[PDB]
Amino acid sequence: RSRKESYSIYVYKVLKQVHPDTGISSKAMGIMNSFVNDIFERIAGEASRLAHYNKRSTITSREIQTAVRLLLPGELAKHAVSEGTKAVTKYTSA
Amino acid sequence: RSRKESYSIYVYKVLKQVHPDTGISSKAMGIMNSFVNDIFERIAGEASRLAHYNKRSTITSREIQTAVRLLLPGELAKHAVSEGTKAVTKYTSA
Amino acid sequence: PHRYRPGTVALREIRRYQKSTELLIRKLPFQRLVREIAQDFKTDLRFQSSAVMALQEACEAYLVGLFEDTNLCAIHAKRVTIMPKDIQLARRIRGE
Amino acid sequence: PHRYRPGTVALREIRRYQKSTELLIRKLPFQRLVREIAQDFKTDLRFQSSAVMALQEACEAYLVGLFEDTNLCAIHAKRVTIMPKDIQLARRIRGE
Amino acid sequence: RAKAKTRSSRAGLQFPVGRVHRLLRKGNYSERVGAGAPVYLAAVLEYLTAEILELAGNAARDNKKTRIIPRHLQLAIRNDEELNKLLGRVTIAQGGVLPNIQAVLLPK
Amino acid sequence: RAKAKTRSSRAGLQFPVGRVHRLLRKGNYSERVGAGAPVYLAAVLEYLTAEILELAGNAARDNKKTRIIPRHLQLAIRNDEELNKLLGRVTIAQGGVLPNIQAVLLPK
Amino acid sequence: LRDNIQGITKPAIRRLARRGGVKRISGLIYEETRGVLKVFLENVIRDAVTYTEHAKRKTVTAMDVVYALKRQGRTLYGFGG
Amino acid sequence: LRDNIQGITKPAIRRLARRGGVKRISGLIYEETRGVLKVFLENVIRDAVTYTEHAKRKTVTAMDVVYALKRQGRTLYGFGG
DNA sequence: TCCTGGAGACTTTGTTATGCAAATCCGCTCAATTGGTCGTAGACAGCTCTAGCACCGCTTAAACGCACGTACGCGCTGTCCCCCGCGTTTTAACCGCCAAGGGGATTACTCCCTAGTCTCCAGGCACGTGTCAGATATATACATCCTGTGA
DNA sequence: TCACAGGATGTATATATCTGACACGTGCCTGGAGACTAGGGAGTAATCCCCTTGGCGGTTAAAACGCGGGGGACAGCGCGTACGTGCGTTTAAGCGGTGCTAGAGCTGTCTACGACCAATTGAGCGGATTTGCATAACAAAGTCTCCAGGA
Repeated sequence: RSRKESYSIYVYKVLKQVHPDTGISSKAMGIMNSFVNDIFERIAGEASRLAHYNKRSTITSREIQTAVRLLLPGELAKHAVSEGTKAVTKYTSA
Repeated sequence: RSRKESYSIYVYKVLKQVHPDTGISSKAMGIMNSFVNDIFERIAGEASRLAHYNKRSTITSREIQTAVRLLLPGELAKHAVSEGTKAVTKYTSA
Repeated sequence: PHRYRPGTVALREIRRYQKSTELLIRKLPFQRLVREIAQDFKTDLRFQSSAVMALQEACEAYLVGLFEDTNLCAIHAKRVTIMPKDIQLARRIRGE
Repeated sequence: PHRYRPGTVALREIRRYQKSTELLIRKLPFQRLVREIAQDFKTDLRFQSSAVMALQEACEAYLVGLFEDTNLCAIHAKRVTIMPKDIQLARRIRGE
Repeated sequence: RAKAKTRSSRAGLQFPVGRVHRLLRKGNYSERVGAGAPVYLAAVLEYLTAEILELAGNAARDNKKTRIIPRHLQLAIRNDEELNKLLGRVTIAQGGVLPNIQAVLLPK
Repeated sequence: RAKAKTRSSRAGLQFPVGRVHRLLRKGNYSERVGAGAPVYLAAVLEYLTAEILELAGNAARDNKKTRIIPRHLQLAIRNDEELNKLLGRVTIAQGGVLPNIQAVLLPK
Repeated sequence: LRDNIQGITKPAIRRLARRGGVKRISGLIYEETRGVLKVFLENVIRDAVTYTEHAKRKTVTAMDVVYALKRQGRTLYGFGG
Repeated sequence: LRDNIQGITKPAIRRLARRGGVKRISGLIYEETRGVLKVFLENVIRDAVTYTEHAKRKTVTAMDVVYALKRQGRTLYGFGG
């Protein structure tokens, strides 16, 4: 039989970090999967164009960072940037 | 020296085949260039996704044809489809 | 005898329906409307049960949002009752 | 003496401004506004002359469309004079 | 050796084909581009291009001109219901607006 | 021979990194994807995910449940204007609406 | 079949209006509302069918509807996509 | 730079309104109009500057403005695109 | 005038037992990681040159500000008829059930269509040169609209 | 009330003029086109079996209908002021220069960077049990309307 990919595992985990005693319906999960896919596409889409306009072949953390700012509200953008900045900084050191 | 590409040559000719006695200002030409690029990107963008949705790598005359309909109003769409059909039918037949 | 006056009940219905999530429309009538329209583009079409549900929710969401704007237009004209023209104004403002 | 009546002049102005294509907002005032805003984000920022014009045309197009919708809102309320309310209503209907 | 020619000639088109093939290929629109894809699209762009220019030329003559300017393009687009959709949100430099005066504002 | 190890662990993330890297490679976004690219992105998606779920969990609590349902997501999102905007065009299946009644309609 | 536009009954229209915060409805709304609904459906269905035909299929799926809705400036969550 | 928002003078506001078909303007419009203009302009500038920074430059070009406008459903023709 | 207070109806709070949707466990691939290589986009330094910034002086169109009068916006009143709320009656929608087979999803082969390659040359580009449609200033003639007398 | 005159006003039409923005010409260089191979993507046929369509009977809310009466929609009228018109007086925006240089744009070189391949294997998937949350039923307690008189 064929196999599928989704984010239901990771969404479940995150819920625990914020609310360790809270579960989630399959429908709410269906919503969360659409959410993640939507945001992913937007960032990847915008980042693609930044590379296009600046004549680059490679998407780096920068195009993503810039794309994030153009897509997110200022407050969310800041927290998102801080987390991304670290993930990359650390990954490099790790 | 560096170089550029535009559609100013082709736009000019098309006018002549319609109104042989008229010309085009530099701005009207600049506008027509933005117009061509805009429509081009939409069709190419949508055609890309149709292939993606249907798990395919190659864009053919059909992904474009479908994209044309989704993007154009029904009246323009069919005229465009007729012309597209011929250009390809002929090309492959010649 | 006992009863409520006009305006009292209407407010309650607003409260309740805003609160709930389910469909406010009937299903079999809707399914058929979808098909009656669909056949105009192509005969012998079929639908998945999830396809129809997706259409219903999109339709209700659309109309509910429209009614909010319609209601505001009526208020702007110092009214409570909504008229067809209040709908038309809102739509046109939105470029429809 | 001789005079034109209230509203008669305004109509001629409406026609002319709809008809002509030149910018209505003065250039230097506009350019300065662009920078006055931009500096709040970044100092030592510069603009090409074509960039400033691009901004200006977009700005006028936006306000002109806004005013048309504003005008309709006032008409819907049986008025000729536009008020801040009519601006706000039109925008809100568009989810701004 | 066969003599080389442009594909736009073969397809009976005025718009370039080899270039479109390339443009579709790049910008990462797809991994691959079929042989008939660029041809189909060039024809589509050509059709739409002709319609705008034709209408604008008439708009130019309404002003007794022998030349098309941005304004004429504006009028062509707006008077045509379909173009006013496809390009419904396009802002055109120095386009101006249609002479739309609401009846209720007229004197009486 | 080192033991194979998930990149997500290195970055301290819960979301997958290697998969994101792949998704970035395809979808025809670019020819190439940088090493830190999927890492940065995974962190962002995870962050936003947490914000919705946290508010949703609070909304669920307010309705005295131990579980999140689509409705709680709806209310949680709107109660945060930053997300209301990001998702200002998203229809939530069974989201319902906010209980807003205009003051002018109230009895008095 | 036929006449399923009348299938959108009055009470249904009222209830939809109520979520919108509408308290009071004139007698002419019902017909205007139906015309509006129909246009919405025609546009969404037509696009969904187009996707279905492209894929050379007969049954319209949730994804066909979701894609059709999306591009009209409206993204639907929970049905996949 | 300060108070160049007042640089958008009454006549300018009037004329823009006139092009929109507005005949008659209340005295409170002028202040409201400026607020709305500003938000529109500011948002566009911000996106354009963001693009400028990404490109690591100081001078904003027309294309940065075009992209800034575009994504808001504002395709602009005549300045390149 | 308005304020009980009471009668009434409707929503919320607290029990209670039950069903199935969600949480967790088990076993099986195949996508993620390791660990090498290869070729090249991206970073950098450097230099040339264009376009933006700053300043100056002068003309004058456009922006201020004032004063007079008027259509407009607003509040208030008074009919009247359209929409609400209620009870009685009829209709069609759900729910659970069962049967048939059409079409969606799957694998397994085949080839032919397209990526990728070298070589060649002419179509499109930048940059000059020539011209004539459109812009300027001006006079001229034609519509239109405001206020006045006189029916 | 109503039309018409005409007076002033503003807009449209014809002419001459001239200038700079277009149309067209020349020479030059990549980029598009022949002619070529090699290899996986897409097309085809064959198969399974999941899901939709269709029909049935019975139960029950949910729509239809009609009645009666009050609330809001609408039209008309009066008040006063907030705007519009037009004059005279300030002001600062264009216009056409001038000169400086900071930064954009292109060249040339060298490097670490990500793509690619092949081998190995554990994270994630589907599917099978488990059990506790949410559901529905039921009775009581609390909250919110709407009169009928009275202080």
